[PDB]
Amino acid sequence: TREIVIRDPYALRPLRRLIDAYAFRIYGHWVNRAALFENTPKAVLLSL
Amino acid sequence: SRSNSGVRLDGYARLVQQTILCHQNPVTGLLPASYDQKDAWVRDNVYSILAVWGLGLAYRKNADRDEDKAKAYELEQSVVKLMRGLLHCMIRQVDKVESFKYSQSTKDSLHAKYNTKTCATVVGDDQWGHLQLDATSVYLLFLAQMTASGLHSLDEVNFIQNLVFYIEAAYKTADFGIWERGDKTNQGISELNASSVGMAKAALEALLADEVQHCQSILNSLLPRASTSKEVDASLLSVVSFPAFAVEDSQLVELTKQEIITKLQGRYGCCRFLRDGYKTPKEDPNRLYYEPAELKLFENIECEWPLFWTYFILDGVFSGNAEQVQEYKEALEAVLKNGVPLLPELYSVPPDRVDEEYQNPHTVDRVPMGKLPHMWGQSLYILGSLMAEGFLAPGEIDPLNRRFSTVPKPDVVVQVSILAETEEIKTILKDKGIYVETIAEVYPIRVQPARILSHIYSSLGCNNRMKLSGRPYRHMGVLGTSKLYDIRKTIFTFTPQFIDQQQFYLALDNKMIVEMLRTDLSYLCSRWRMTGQPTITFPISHSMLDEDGTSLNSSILAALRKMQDGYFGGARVQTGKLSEFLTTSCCTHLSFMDPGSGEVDFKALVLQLKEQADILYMLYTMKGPDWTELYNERSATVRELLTELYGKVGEIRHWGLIRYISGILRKKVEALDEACTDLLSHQKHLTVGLPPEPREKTISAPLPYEALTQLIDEASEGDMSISILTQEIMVYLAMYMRTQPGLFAEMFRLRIGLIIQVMATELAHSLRCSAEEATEGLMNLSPSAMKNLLHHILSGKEFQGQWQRRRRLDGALNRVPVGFYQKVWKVLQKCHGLSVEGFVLPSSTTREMTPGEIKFSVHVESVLNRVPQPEYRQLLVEAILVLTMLADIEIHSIGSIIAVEKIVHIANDLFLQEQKTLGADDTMLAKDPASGICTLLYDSAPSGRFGTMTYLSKAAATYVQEFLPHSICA
Ligand SMILES: C/C=C(\C)CC/C=C(\C)CCC=C(C)C
Repeated sequence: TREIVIRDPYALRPLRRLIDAYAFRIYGHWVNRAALFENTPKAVLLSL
Repeated sequence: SRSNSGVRLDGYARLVQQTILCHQNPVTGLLPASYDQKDAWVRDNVYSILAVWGLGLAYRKNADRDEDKAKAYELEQSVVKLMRGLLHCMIRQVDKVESFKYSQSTKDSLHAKYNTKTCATVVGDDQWGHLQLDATSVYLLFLAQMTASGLHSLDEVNFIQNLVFYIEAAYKTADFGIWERGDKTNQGISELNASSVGMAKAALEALLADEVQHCQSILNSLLPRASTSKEVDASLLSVVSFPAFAVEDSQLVELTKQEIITKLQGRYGCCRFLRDGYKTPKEDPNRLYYEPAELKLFENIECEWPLFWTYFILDGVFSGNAEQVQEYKEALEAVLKNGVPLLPELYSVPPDRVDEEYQNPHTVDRVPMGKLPHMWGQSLYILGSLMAEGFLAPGEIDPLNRRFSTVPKPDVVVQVSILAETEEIKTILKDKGIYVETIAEVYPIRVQPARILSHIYSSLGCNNRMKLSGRPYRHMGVLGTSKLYDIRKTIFTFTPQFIDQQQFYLALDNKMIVEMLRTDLSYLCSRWRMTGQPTITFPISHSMLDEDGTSLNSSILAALRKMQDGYFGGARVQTGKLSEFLTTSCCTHLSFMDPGSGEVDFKALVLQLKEQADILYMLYTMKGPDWTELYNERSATVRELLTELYGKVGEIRHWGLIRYISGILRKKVEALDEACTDLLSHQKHLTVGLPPEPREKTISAPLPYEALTQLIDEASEGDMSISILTQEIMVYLAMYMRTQPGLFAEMFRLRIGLIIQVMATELAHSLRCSAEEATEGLMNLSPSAMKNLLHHILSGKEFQGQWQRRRRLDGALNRVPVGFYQKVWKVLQKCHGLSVEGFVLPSSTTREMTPGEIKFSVHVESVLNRVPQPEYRQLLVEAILVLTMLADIEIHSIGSIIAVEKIVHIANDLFLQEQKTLGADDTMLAKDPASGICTLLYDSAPSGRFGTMTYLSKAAATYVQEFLPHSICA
């Protein structure tokens, strides 16, 4: 429902699978394949 | 043979006589299209005589008695009469062949229609859109085939070779098409149809291989698509199959046939192309053109032509088959006069039944209209029947073995002769181990530059009696300058183009020459489909030696040693003396060559020049623009010392200077129109300047060298050192598309300015420096070093900040995802259009663009990819695809043109709030001085809870919330 896409698109599974697949279609020429994934906010990232 | 095979042959004789030969004019031999259309089309006449030629061949393979000889002779001479009549139709227009030879304009083309009673012209040039390279090419192809089958002045031979030059440049010539209406929109717009290109390739092969393989490049790039404004044309069967067989890729032929079957084939034939509307009940019969808004109307109700199923029987006979389903499905023939099949031209959805057919595709019982019988289709029907019933063989209709195109051709071994320019050079080459022969020793074989070869062909085809002036000066690529030539009984070998072209900085770099040689060898190993083995003459000049002169360049040695080893350039190479290569070479014989501030007074300001060589040059633009070929008052002019400066910096090889001097002296690459024509030959558009849109002038069609060069100059807006970069990068892209075209997949509009900017950025982060000092060190790159940068740009090879770099690399290369354009077609059905930077991609485009067109692609890439910044664009690309992603779950449609940038930005404002809270430095987020998008957003990965595409999903949902008040999502 729209509210879920606005709030947390990723958790909802069906949509995430779509998001991850779209990430690859666009960017799998750059491919652990994890580079195309960002689950850390850059702060916990740039923490070390 | 008269027991049970002569009676059926006589039955087919009655068929051809009562359908085709009854209408042949005894004066001219031409065939009128129908009772209403009394004119004679070139292509229709050529195709309609195929049944007569096949019958004559049948009759002859069994001609022993007189009567049978009489019938065979009558049929063969009817074919000869028709072709001769078409010849005098073309011969009367020798002034048009000559004019089209140099200026390939639609107003200077051979007419398609001719008066069937006088071989004259019926309508004016302006009145039919006469440019149809396929008609002239099919005429030439079947003239070659009929002659090779035994069917017989030199003046008409000269005319035929001038026609070879006429159809020679068909890979870069816009056409009105096989359907003589240009593009689908139907506004008389000349367009490049693969049908014409393939037919021209077949005609040239049957009858210079450089333009042949240029046509081959067009075919590979365009297929399975027909042209720019056509997803698929059923006329492509005339290229991937009988009669051209111009595609040697079996997979490509199968894919084109499958596309035709899946998209155009219906219950009553195959539609010519999607949204054709030639005889649909929705068109205006008395209106010649088509408004862009009525092309939708033609969808799913296009007229199905039985003519194309004759092509599907012909292939199936040419290639053995149980496609006896294409036959037995042609029960849709008019009369069972007496019982004559009378193959119709097309079937149209009955008018009342438009809605049912639209909705339920290929299902309504259509009516036959148009020509009856379609003689072009009827002749192919009779020929296919003949061939299928055993009265004919593929080898009789095709004595030139055009059918054997699809067979894999083995790699060719390019014999190369390395020739020393001088004997000292030969001595150096030997100290290093390459045993060669000097150009003097190779006598009586005479080595000449490729310019001489191009000039020699200008004397081929000349009869001044009918005012025909040879062949236009065309640059001979590696393919042309790889055969040996027998000119006046002495063998002439010609060095490749890239050696004699020493007028731009590319030739000074020996690595460049190595790279050009490698590209030429890679092109040769793949594109040589000629009798003989190709021979590249590679003379080692004095410029190819090192600084001392007692040693050879390392790069040139290494290349020569690899060639001696058999492999260089993806090609197997045999090196040896040129004398050994005579017996196994394409020794073609050229028989036409046989004889028979303050103080504005610039009085004394150049006195400062009389040693840094940079400053000496710098002053020289003040003294050029302010004071270029003007005097210096020391027996010297501004141009002279700039040339002296150019030579000095070439000797010192400080490449920044050479480039600048070249830039202010307006040095231009001679084979640059070839580079642009090659890049456009592969269905890739080009844009030439820095990225804001007006400067970046797009190149949609080939351009002559003067225009191309002039377009480059005005795209720099006077800012020097990019106008040379445009040419150099264009050349490099041409070489890389000739050698590694996979690198150029998912790329359709090469932005040279964005490419240059991304090379500067890469030189800034690799060999870390300022972006500016890097923009200046990009000048100081060797031409081969810059080509390497471009390779690495394309392939994405590396020598927390990564994702910004990628977003930049892909955006500058204008790389789109696979299926991206078709996905954009899908959202345009939902929304009323997309808006990027205020420019609108309206949904009305889909009403005249089928999703798979390379004309809709261009429409999209002109509204989206125009974005200056490299990354903003790649984000706008994501926001479109997340719009595509969420359009499926969304069940409704919105009446707004969606502004993608906002979705990008709304995601931007959603990037500050989330990252600040998860808790990140406020200064960690930095806005862009060009796009206003946080740098960390670019650095973010696509997927994830904090991925950039997820933010756009949280943005598009928060964007269409006010447009779509309610969203019953799936
Ligand atoms: C169900 C709602 C969403 C998944 C939010 C994102 C979708 C849109 C904002 C509209 C998409 C529809 C188009 C025609 C583009």
